[PDB]
Amino acid sequence: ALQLTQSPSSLSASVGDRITITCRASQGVTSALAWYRQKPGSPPQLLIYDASSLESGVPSRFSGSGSGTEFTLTISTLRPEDFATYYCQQLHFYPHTFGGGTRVDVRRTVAAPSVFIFPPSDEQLKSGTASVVCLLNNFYPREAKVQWKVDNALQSGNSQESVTEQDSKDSTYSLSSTLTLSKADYEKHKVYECEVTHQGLSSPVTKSFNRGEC
Amino acid sequence: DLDRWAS
Amino acid sequence: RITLKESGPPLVKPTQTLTLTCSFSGFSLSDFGVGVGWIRQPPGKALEWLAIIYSDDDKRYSPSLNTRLTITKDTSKNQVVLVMTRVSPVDTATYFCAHRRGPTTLFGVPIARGPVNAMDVWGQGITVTISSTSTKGPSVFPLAPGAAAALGCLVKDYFPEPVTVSWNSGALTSGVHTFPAVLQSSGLYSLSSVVTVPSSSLQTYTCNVNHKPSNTKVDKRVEPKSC
Repeated sequence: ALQLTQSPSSLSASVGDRITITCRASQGVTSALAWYRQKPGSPPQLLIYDASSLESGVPSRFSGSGSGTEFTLTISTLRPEDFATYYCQQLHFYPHTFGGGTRVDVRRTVAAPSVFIFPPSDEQLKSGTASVVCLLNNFYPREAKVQWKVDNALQSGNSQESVTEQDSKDSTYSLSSTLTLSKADYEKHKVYECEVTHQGLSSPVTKSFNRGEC
Repeated sequence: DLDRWAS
Repeated sequence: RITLKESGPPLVKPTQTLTLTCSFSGFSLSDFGVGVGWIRQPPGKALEWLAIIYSDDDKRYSPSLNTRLTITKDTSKNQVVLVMTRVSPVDTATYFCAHRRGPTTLFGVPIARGPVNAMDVWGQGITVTISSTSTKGPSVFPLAPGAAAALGCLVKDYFPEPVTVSWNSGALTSGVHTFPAVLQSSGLYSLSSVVTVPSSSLQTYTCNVNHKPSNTKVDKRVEPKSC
């Protein structure tokens, strides 16, 4: 079906800035497009309907323009409540698609993550499972890539990660990634490595340990 | 198909 | 003033059928051209359109979910119901219903269609978790180690959300990061809580974990191993 692509997917800014988010459709949707702002924990809120009409009760700093395949939302003077995720929605064709969203967060200077690797506890091992956790602490911007390697084999499909919300004092994020293996598989290898790529790191940093080394 | 109010 | 609110089960098991109800006030589904739609949002993901129904009773569904969705209305009760069959874990999401305006009329004559281009009022959303799991308390394991040091606790295999974690009975707050839990393929949640301190403080560190659902409280003191 019809594709709606938002750009950028993520954007950093400060109070008072002017930002503009754009949304492009794969086929023309005339003026049937709406913009929403969604704050964490709340439902999306309508800002602009029919590509450019200002929804009633919505502050005038919000503006929408465009028609056909290209639309833009601009917030002229960013306020603290605007740090949020924005979505565009097409209503010309069924299904009524939503774009992927664009996250707007507090800009701060670039900060590389402090990385730490934790081996599984002997207590967990006795239960038969092995969790290897990697922590990326206080970094910025949000995008970071974690790659697990076991005896140099690239791992895939056996890890999960979660990211904290932007810190209200730091403006940084933290990320936890868990590699999970059976105790048996765990025992069949030695070098457990967490490789981290991030804008603040000149090149990838790797933190690792050799299993059973004591 | 076209939205209910399209065209 | 238009308001909508979603209701239904917070927890549902795979293969089961999920029935969600949207009860609203401020408009009638008998008003001209009005619509009520459903949109969902898996945790951390984008909004996804599901279906919509209009007062003249036309219905439309997401093509990807068409076979599992039924939307219906009960005009006299001011409710719209969405039934999703055969749910699986990927259906865990926050589900929202929303109002869609019909064209503006002048002396009962449609004169403006621009107002239909948006879903203008939304309900708060209802969180639905799809897992076969039964209530279960977490196993708590230690996570042990600019010149900052890090340690923590891995709160593993519990259900359902939420769990609370604090450090040193609430006295340790600076440098604490408790991450959002991930729903594992097993259907149980897992989360880590860590804390960063001056590489010298290694002071004592104990995480206090509490999973109300299963009556499981645990305090786990964590230290820099090696006996």
